Amino acid sequence: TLTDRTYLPPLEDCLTGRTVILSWRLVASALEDADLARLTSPALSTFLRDGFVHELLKHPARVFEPKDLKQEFETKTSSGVDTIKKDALWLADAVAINQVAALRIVLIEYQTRAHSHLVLPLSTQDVANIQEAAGILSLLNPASAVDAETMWCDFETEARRRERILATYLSERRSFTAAVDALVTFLLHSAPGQHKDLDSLRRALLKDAFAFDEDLDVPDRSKLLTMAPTYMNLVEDCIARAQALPAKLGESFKTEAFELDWLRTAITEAVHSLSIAFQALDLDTPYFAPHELLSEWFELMNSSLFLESILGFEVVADLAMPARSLVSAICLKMLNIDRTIQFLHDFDYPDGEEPYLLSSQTLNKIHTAVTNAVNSGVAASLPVAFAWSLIVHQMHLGYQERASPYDDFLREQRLDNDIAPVEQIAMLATSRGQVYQVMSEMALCLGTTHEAAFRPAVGARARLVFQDLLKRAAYLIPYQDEPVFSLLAILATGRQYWDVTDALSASSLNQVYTDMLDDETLFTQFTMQAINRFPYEFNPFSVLCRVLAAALITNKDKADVV
Amino acid sequence: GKDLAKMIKEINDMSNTLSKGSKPDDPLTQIVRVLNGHLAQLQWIDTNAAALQAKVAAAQK
Amino acid sequence: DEDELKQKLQQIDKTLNDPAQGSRLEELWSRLIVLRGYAEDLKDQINQ
Amino acid sequence: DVDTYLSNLQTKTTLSMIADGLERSARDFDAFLEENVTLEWEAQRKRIYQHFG
Amino acid sequence: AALIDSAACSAVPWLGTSEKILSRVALAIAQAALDVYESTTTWRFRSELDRSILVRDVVGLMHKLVVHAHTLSSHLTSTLSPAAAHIISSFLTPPPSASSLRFQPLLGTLLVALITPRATLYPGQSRILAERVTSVLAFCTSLLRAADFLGQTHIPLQTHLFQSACLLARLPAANAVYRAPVLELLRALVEVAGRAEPPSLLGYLGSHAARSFISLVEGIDKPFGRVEHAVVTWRFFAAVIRNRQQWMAGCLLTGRVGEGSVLAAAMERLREVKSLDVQEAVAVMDFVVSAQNYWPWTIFAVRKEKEVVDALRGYVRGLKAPGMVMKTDGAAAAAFQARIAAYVAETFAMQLYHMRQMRQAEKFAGELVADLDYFLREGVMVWGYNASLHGNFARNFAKRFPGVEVDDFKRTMWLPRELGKGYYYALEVAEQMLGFDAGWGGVKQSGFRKEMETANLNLSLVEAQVSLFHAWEYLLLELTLSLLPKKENAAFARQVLQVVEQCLEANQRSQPPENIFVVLGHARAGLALTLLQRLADANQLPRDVTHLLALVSSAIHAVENPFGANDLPYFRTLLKILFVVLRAAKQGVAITQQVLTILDRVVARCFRALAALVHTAPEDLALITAILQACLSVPGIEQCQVQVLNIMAAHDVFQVAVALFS
Repeated sequence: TLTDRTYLPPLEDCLTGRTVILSWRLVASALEDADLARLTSPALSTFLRDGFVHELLKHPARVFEPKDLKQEFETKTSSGVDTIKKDALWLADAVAINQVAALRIVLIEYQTRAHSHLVLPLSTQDVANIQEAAGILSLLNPASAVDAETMWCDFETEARRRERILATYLSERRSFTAAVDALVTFLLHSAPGQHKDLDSLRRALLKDAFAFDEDLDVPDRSKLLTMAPTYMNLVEDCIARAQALPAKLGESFKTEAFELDWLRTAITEAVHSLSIAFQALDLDTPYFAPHELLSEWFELMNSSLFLESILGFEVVADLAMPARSLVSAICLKMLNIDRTIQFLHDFDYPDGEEPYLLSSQTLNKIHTAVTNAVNSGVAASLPVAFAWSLIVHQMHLGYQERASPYDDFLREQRLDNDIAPVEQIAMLATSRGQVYQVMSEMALCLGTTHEAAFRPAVGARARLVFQDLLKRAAYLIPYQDEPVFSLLAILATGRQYWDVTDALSASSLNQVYTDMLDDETLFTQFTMQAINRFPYEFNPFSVLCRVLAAALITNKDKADVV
Repeated sequence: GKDLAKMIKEINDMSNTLSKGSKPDDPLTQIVRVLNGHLAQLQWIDTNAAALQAKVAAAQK
Repeated sequence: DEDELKQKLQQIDKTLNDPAQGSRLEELWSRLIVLRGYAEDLKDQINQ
Repeated sequence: DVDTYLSNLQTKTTLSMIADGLERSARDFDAFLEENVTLEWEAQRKRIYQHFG
Repeated sequence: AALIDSAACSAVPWLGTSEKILSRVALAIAQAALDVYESTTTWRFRSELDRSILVRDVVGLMHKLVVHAHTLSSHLTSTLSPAAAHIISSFLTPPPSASSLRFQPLLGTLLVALITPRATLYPGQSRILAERVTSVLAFCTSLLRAADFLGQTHIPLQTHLFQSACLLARLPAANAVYRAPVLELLRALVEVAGRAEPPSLLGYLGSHAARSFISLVEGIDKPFGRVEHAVVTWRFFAAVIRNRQQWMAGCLLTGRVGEGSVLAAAMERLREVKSLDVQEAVAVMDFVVSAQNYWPWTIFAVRKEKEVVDALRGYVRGLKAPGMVMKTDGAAAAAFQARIAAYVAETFAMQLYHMRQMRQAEKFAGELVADLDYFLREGVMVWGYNASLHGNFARNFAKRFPGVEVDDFKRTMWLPRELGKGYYYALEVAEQMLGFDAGWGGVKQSGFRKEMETANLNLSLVEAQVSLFHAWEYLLLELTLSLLPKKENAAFARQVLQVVEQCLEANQRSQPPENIFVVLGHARAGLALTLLQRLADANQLPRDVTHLLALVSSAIHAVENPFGANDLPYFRTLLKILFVVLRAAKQGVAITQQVLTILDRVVARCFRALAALVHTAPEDLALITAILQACLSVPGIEQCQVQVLNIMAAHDVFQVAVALFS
């Protein structure tokens, strides 16, 4: 009893305009800006409160999995419809999406023709007016500018219409990904002191989709923890489409601009999937993730070269840098260096989930993937490789004291007698502080400042893996200026003075900060040493005090620490 | 030109209907119109005659 | 002699393709519709 | 009907035409007062005509 | 910016300062900010985000400086007055040599915004660019309002603002957030184009671009349906229609009748006013009136073709609209309901005038007269001013704030006054100006904030009552001519007499202030004057002057006798009112004792005053003569002639009459 009425209203409303379908662009904008009115609007409220949208956002693959919905398509297109149906059929034949999704995208593009036309190059009269205003400032393109008549006559053509439809399809894919990501973010890390309507909507959406009830002493995370593989599997199709464009698509449309747009869309979709996975993982921080999923994920990354094949181009650097940072973040998250070391040193069973530590095959796969990544000569694998090297360095010693399953791994790839490869990898990673520099860059692209690529909460929860890595790595490599500047660039991110506000947020966002005063490893090694090295080493203590005073303004329990 | 004509027509419609709109078949708007015609023609005569008068000054060399 | 032709053409074309000149008509039309409604109302009022 | 309405229409705010009712009233009141004072003079003369007998 | 914000709080920590010092510092800061704004168009930044943040900051500073100067007209805004004045003189009438140096930054910002690609990542840069665009738009709006004020006939910035709107027409396509601010700016440009044909906007926008912008904006926030962006788009549409814009108005009303035009949705919203938010209903009705008064032939035609859905809803609203809504659940909704009723009455009156011009107003008027109950309840009666609480608040504010007065928070008419809690008192600034010391916040949401909000709501209600007064005045004036035949005379005469009595009672009861609202003297007298005029022309009065004349006599006694003062129109209209009243009485004993007061104390005193002043006068003397003539005709005087001989002989009027005759 889950229909697409609210999801895909009747075509008569879309055509007559009596009800504009809530495209994913508007939902993504409303979830990104956190607007109260829009989020509490009746239309969007009914759209999100529907179980159909919940099932769709919990299974995005089904939204574009190739299926045979000819009957539904014919029933919807029956009772300017001929052109709409023709475009929908052409898109469904070109791309593997279903006919319903193609029809919906075509309807959305039809309703959004005004924007697609206004985002086009301006006319000649406009360029003349701009030149008259100007009496630097040369962001025009008069060599290709044309009049409005020839711009409109070319807009109504068939090739241009199909190109605009494909561009709108890619934009709607990106908007759906961003919208579901922001929705998961707002539902998991909801900020306190929000309007009553927002809290009620959050509770309703949770109880309807994942049965996550705050009044229950133990909510049902099952349906929320099952969102990691749902996107880790879709990343496969994302990279497959990135490395190969649709074959059924006409060759005339496969131009340089179209290829670049497709690559950027695939990279954005992969980044959003990785972010959703990282969120679903950090939702359960202390417990381990199912090793059956990490095995396949590490095999995927091994095969794809950590998405370096699609990101190897020089025209996607702005999207590659954040993509590589998020890949490293999710790798360090699923690695759980902190919990892994706790288990290796404590030997007590967590009971939350079985880790990959009991499977030698997963260890072999991870080791060969790290080896291939380091041999390929890629920087994105620097922090992941370093971390893995540390883990192996702790497993070696664990074996020396016992001289059980991990022993199989340690003896399978000839890693028991010699420790040369991991040591050389760590040496190369620490040489010239390349690992620290790349970690600082990732934190900058995964921070809270305006330079960050994601929302403030996203970066706040992403810096946790790097902070834990520095925590467990601090007692191994000695205190030195490079790790300190790295941690400073991580925690502070390089924000300005006016980027400090007393806006109370969720405790989760403040976790990454309070951990400095919660865990003894990050308290007696960085904070105490930073205080002791003053005013001799002024920048670390100064930046630490600055970030602490900026983050603990509302925290009355730690307001007098600075 | 066409649009301008449409405009003028509409203006005429509004003025005529506003001034009188309970007998559009009446002799007033008739006299008005014919009399306007005469005005225009008289203007033409005046202007062109003035032009010819000006043209004679050239021969007065 | 083509230059002279396109010069004249450019001049007249430039004279036509102006914001103000084109705008005046549009402004005029609404400016007329105002009087249209006003007159029709005042007419209906004094339609006795 | 609509044709004649659009033909005899004037480009001007409607709230100004209805306002003319005030002017018209101010111009009618004068004649109305003159009729009052004439029917009054008349009445007076009548009552005098009934006083003499 | 922080220094200017701190100086804005001139109602207070500050040991070692003075007005002159702060004024000089503010002037220097303004000069430095203007120099930075003029020089930023030449620096080469490593990235665009730095220049964007700089432009945002300087624009926000200039906007906060401009708004603070015109938001109030008291001395509180004198510390930053030389600075605001400087910035305005430099951004409204700059020299022709450096005129483009101050405008190129805004053009470059708009260009960078209209050609920035859409990206799901980097939300910081996105929000910074959005705030920069909103600040630039607010600054443009502030400059336009400043130019509109102070009487600026030649605005050289309008030529550049037109070509900036040329880009702002496409800018919203990149981000929906810009849809409201952009429209606001456009509305302010149109307002400056009204009080100044204007430059054709279609020449700058373009046919295709203009049609695309219209098709994008015609749907008022359809996917969400918010109230703020709705009122914004309705005020924008009303302003665009009110001005000389004709191409855009036609394309927005017709839609290329109306099938996808703004009106097709405005009717859909009007047919659900019973449940729609009253706040948006006011803006919708304002748009309807703006489209009717300037483009009636289309709006009225479409409404008559679809009157079956609008007249029924109007009747429903009228019948179930109580008069005294304060006592019931709701205090701020009273002003909104009054404004909605006033707009509905105005629209009904306009359509009735159009129908009368078309000779089709009989049945509609006969059906509408049965819906005037809310008018009879809360129409001409403006006694809901409640001067008691206003005076109490004024005294309480003058006792706690000796330096700052309650009248100091009066708006300078810089921005269109909202019909909310900030109609007269500037609450948006007061919240940050008086919230520094204890007393503004108050326990349990008490103190001066709630009282100021209630006073603003009462003032908005009074304004809505005045609007309804004008609307019902026009409606009844046209109905008196419409309902000339001998039918429905009973209810008609009852309503007219009730209106006259309410007006005469309000003329005696507590009056509103003259500095806030318009003087009512001579504004509501001609209404009853013409009403009684037409009712006498119809000769359908119940000769019930025994009580109606008492209010007129009390008014004439308590008017201070301004026979020849500046209040000459008021005296003349009162004289005409009493003339028509005593004439109606003549058509009808207990009347003579009640009408001898005018013959003894009124006519003689006014005649003596006129004779003494004349040593203007002709018409007043003729009116007094007509009054006496029509008053000496009442039947009750033909027997009390004995009793009146002495009162008429006591003043010796014959001597002064013969003297003036000489």
